[PDB]
Amino acid sequence: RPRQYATVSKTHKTVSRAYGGSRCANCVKERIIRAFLIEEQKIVKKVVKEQTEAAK
Amino acid sequence: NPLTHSTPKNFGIGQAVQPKRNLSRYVKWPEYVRVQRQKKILSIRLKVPPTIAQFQYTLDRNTAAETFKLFNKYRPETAAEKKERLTKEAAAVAEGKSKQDASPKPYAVKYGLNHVVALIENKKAKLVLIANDVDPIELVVFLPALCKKMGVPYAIVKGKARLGTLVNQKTSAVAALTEVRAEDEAALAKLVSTIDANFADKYDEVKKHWGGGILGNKAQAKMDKRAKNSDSA
Amino acid sequence: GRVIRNQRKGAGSIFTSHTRLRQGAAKLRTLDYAERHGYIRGIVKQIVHDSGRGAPLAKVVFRDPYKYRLREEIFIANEGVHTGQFIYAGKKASLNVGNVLPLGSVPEGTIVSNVEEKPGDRGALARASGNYVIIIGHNPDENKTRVRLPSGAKKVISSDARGVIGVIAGGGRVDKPLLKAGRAFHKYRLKRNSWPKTRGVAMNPVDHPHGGGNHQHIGKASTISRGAVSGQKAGLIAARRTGLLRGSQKT
RNA sequence: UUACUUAUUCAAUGAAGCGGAGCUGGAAUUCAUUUUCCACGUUCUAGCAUUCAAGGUCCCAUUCGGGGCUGAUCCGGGUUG
RNA sequence: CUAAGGGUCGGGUACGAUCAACUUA
RNA sequence: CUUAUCACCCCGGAAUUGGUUUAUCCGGAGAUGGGGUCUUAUGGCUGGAAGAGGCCAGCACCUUUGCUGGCUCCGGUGCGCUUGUGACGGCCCGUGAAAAUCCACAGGAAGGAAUAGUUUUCAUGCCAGGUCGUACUGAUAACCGCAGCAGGUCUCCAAGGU
RNA sequence: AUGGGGAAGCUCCGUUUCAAAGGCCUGAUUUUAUGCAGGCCACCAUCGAAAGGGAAUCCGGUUAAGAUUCCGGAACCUGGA
Repeated sequence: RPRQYATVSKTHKTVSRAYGGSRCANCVKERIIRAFLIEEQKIVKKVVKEQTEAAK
Repeated sequence: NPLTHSTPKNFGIGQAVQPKRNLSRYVKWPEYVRVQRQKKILSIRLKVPPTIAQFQYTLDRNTAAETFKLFNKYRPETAAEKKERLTKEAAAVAEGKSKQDASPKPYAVKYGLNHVVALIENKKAKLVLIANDVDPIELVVFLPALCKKMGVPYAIVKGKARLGTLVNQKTSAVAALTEVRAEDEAALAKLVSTIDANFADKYDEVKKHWGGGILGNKAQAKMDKRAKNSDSA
Repeated sequence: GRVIRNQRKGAGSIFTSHTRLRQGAAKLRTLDYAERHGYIRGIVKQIVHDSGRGAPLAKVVFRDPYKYRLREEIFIANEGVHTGQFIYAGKKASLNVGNVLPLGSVPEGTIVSNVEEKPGDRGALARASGNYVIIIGHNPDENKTRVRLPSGAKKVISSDARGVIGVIAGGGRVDKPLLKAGRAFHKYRLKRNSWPKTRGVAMNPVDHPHGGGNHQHIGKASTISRGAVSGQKAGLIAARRTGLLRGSQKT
């Protein structure tokens, strides 16, 4: 019950991963893949826009 | 030193959290702040009768200062000077048997609206200043026209508070001189000529001049947009 | 006579709407700064059933441009919108189902819904399930846009008024017969106390202008003037015509 | 019938970006350096975005490390319709 | 009185004792 | 301490499609199969705890009071009844409160070297927890119907046989 | 309720509205505890369930009548250096 989380140790309420007690493994894993790949794709779009600085 | 890096954030439409700027233009000012502004705006968007707009039509600070420099030499007595002169007078009537003529005749700026209006009616005013910050203009509106018909020199001046400081008050709305010492009769005559040439001699020209009618910043910009759109060809 | 049933509804005692299970006022986001010089992206996190509403609602999370906070908005769900989808709100938002373009930014014939009557009112027109607005055309001089409303009415309003591209979801609701008084019972218990309805002619004259008689009959014409007063406006109010509608009305 | 807005009326917002001038460039392009308007540089994706912001330029007993300016143009204080 | 209808194991590459309940005819 | 349907992870990568519920769903978006965590869900064992309580046998013989000896152990069965739980499935133009409250996560402000600094979400230790209610009836006599009135008045538990 | 607006007035509306409606850490830390530059806000009253949500207790014994409250054991929760 919500109040009994006050007196129990941290180990029970969490797990030993990033976002451990709030998002399960597969969601944080999906967030990890998503975060890396968008930022990688962002660098791709950044150079595609950057060529016009060399063209002009 | 290489441990730093260049982040720079982008402040486009949906790029980053906008930085804290000066939002002083969009302040939800309190009620009493709002009234003060919209009251001044209303008094500028309306056709103000020539009874007004002769006020807020004051002399330059260059003239205002040179009047006061003469005026402060004739500032009235204080509580300290009254007490030290009252007991000096009382001690004098016994030792000299004088009829309170031992104490000198003051040469003081004569303030007070009711007193000054009586001064103007009697022609006893050698020079009269009027404030423009009298929030009920009714008290001072007739003063330029009163000063004119009676032929006394008057100047409209900035600061009812400056008048209050002159007469040892918070506000006086008028200050006046009636008699100046024999040492500096020259200064007043020279100064009155400037005042006459500035306010009294232009009074009949001011009596036909209306003020107000000025519109807001965005109103004039739209007005000029009418002109440039029309003159473009 | 006594105060009649339609007269008693304005007091709002037992005729106020039953609003416990509703998810909030379905509104477009505030037309703040981003929606009018750019666009803002948001994600629809859920589409939920709103009690008493035929149409589903969409919960969308936008970011706050001025503070670090996630601002949720309650949009009416357009058909085809799914959870996990981006919707773009603003003048530079693309013409896609779910986006919140201003009316002036969309071409002729665009199907929009939850359209603003005035720019910034957060949506007034075409909000019920299966309804939409069509863009008849634009009037850029005196910036305006004329649209076709679900009733068929033509209306011209400012081109800055926004709307959701697409048609409200849940359409075809009234195509199924309710088949049962009990289904009509459940429908109106989450809306308001308007059901069942006793006919006025089955009442006594104290209760209704139609009440009384040795036969159940209205007795006077059931078409009532617009200038009639309360207690009199029972029947067909200010009716231009009556009887079975034959032919068209040039609609 | 109208070249208006401040009276009055209506609607939103934690009154956040309004009106002009505009800073590199686009344009069926001026016949003499600016005669309108825009990026003010975000749309494969259910990630992220906050700590006077990092950076940059002049200064300090670089002693909890700091200051100014700029990043984030200026002017008008009409919150916006 | 009769018949039918179930549960539990050790596999050199068709086998059994156990045990069990009310439905039918 | 141990104990689960569901869920999830690792490993051969499946048409002769396989697994599988009473109910037919699931699998290259990775099935079957083989290996793998936690929620006293629920059960079991131990502590609590046999010293309690219950069942027998025996002594007390007018100080409004006990003492003694045992036993309390093993199981089995089910379309059973009731309640709870679980995994499901059906229904809706009906999709079936709110807040207090509690925790978790993201983050990276601040702080930490001569017996020191933090851990008081680990264990153990110390003190306090006020106020108001608490009997009884709850109905052919404790309520209301003029009454000890065949009326009315909300609800929980629920043995055997047929 | 207040803000405010009606109402001759008992009062009526209104409940966040066109209101100037906000704590905790070594700030300070010796006429000092606000003599005095230490942040975050964008909170808007309050009442309304003895069947809704909720911090935590059980067994055995005990009375003419009380007990999940007394007693004997055995626990738990909240606050507190």
